[PDB]
Amino acid sequence: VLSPADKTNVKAAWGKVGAHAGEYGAEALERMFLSFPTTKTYFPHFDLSHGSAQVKGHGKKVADALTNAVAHVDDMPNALSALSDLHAHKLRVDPVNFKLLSHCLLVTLAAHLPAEFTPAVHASLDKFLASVSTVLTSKYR
Amino acid sequence: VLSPADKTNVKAAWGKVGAHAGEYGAEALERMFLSFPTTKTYFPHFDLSHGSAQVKGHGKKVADALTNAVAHVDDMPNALSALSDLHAHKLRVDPVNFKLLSHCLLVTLAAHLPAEFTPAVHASLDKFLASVSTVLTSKYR
Amino acid sequence: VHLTPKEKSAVTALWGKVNVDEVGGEALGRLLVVYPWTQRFFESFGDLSTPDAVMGNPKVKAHGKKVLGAFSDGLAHLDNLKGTFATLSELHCDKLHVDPENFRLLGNVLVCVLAHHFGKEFTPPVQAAYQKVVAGVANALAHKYH
Amino acid sequence: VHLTPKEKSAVTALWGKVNVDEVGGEALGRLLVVYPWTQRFFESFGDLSTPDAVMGNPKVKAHGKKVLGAFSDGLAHLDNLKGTFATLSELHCDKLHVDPENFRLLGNVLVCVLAHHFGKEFTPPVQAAYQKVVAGVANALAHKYH
Ligand code: HEM
Ligand code: HEM
Ligand code: HEM
Ligand code: HEM
Repeated sequence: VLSPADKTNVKAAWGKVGAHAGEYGAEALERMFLSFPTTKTYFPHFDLSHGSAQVKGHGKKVADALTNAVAHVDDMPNALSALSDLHAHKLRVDPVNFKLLSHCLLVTLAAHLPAEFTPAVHASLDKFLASVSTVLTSKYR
Repeated sequence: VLSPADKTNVKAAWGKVGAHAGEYGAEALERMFLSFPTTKTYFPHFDLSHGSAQVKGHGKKVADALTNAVAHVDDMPNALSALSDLHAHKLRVDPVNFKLLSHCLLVTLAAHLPAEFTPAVHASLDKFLASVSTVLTSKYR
Repeated sequence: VHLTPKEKSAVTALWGKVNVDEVGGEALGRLLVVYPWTQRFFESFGDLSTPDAVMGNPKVKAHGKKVLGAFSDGLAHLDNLKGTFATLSELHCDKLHVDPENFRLLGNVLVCVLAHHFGKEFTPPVQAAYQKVVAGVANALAHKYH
Repeated sequence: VHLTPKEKSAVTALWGKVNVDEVGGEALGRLLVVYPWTQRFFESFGDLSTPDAVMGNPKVKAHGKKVLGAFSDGLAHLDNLKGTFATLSELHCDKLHVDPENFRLLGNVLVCVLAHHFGKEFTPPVQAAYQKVVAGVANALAHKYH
């Protein structure tokens, strides 16, 4: 469960991302594809090379979904229900892969927001991304 | 999320356990200790040998907690809140270990209830134990 | 992986009783039912819409027989699992890109199927020996990731 | 594990800039804060009640320096990580019984600490090279379980 301090920390850290939201999402995806090449197979219709407009556009979608989760942090199963259906049913994304993308999002935030990425905020962000991941893997049937 | 069919399947399978509830819980613990010896370190005040009265008594506690979860399957975070505090805060049980005990509970049920352990019911029981595990690991702070 | 002689005995004795035409398909079918994301790798197998459809699918039974054959092969080479699974490692890791966590899952599903078939005969010490085996197989199949 | 020459270059170049007195403690401290069950193994370290308490704890900083030393040692022996970590494997697996998933977690926390310290210099390809390294180290430390 996310504590009051966790929600405060996540809101503050994500608040600093700003107009870079889409950019950081794209960077996290690139980090994931390079570090964990098994994840690439979900995107055969994507060119995954650096500077790919498709990865850039998809990073904005990922960031917008995370922003929605932050904005509705007390109601995340409902807020992310459509995305949960998509990832579990249609796409059949292996649950392990959410841990991989979550780690790459943490790395991306650490690389860009050194003042925000304190040990406490690192912990809050990890719990938040794990909570998001729990919702997105909740619909395997 | 547990579907209506999942809840029906779990209730039916667990209904067949009966007066063997405590016994099967003790057997699952023994299976876990022998198969995954890292888990033994949580119980230094226990004699973990076969026929141990302490493992027998603890198996009944595990079974009673699972029975409580079945009986309150739509309200499991609340029903298991005290047990979540215990396992995460006080005992600091590694989240990996819940996957190990859940697997050993499935093996125990498979070994005792061949008619009940259909592929569909196996799936429902796995989702149920994963849900229980999610609640019991929800309180790391 | 190192099994004691008692464990080796327990493992080999039970395996001789295994129905090699059916147990692999039951394990692969249950993997597909219990962990539905694994169906992503078996689109060409046809009807996987229900558990009954999966378990009765002739391609699932046929492919399961090959999987079980590989486990049998590993049981005969417990001291060289890496060499035994080299080609399958290249297939599952380099060609298919299956996350290795799923190797662990299929092994544990196999252990459930053995428990289902053998009942009280699948004692806790027999299980513990089989857990060593399926862990060894998973690690060997994952070698190309290491 | 096999790094390309470009990856080896990227890894060694960054590691030379690492503050070896601090980075290990930051990684171990963050492990204890982010994954609080790991505190179970460090009861003798005293005050771990708050993140500040953990990060400022002299025993955490001291033990972190030894951990980082072991990573440094692994970086010098990428082609023989098993031998390099044999004694530590026996300690962490046979004596301590730490679940090997936590070896993976500490490696990923280290990668986060490197990203924190180096910023844009910790590029996606540099990260990918470090992920190979920390995976190799975790697998080697886990050998006694295999
Ligand atoms: C923090 C976790 C994640 C978030 C917030 C997220 C968010 C999203 C969003 C917003 C979309 C677009 C939905 C739409 O356009 O209808 C999407 C699509 C998709 N996601 Fe994710 N996702 C996450 C994790 C993952 C992971 C781990 C994988 C696989 C490794 C994955 C694979 C995909 C794929 C393949 C698509 C479809 C792309 C396409 O066909 O254009 N997602 N995701
Ligand atoms: C299905 C998952 C689990 C259930 C339902 C469960 C249930 C319980 C219950 C009912 C108790 C007794 C509570 C009390 O007396 O106040 C307990 C205690 C305990 N549990 Fe679990 N547990 C689970 C998983 C685990 C795992 C995976 C571990 C470690 C590997 C673990 C380690 C312990 C320990 C060490 C105690 C305290 C024993 C003592 O000091 O007497 N539990 N659990
Ligand atoms: C211990 C674990 C496993 C063993 C022993 C195993 C064994 C095998 C064997 C013997 C084959 C046939 C290779 C051939 O025709 O020469 C095969 C093929 C295949 N496996 Fe597995 N497997 C395992 C895990 C998995 C998992 C977990 C997945 C996916 C979730 C998977 C996906 C596939 C696919 C898609 C093929 C067909 C490849 C092709 O025909 O080109 N395997 N495996
Ligand atoms: C890549 C992962 C790891 C590395 C490289 C590593 C390295 C080390 C080193 C160098 C030592 C000092 C050994 C000595 O004094 O000779 C040590 C001790 C220790 N480690 Fe780790 N470690 C890792 C993961 C872990 C984890 C995840 C835990 C627990 C969550 C852990 C628990 C301990 C404990 C309790 C000791 C003290 C043992 C003693 O003094 O008797 N280690 N480790």
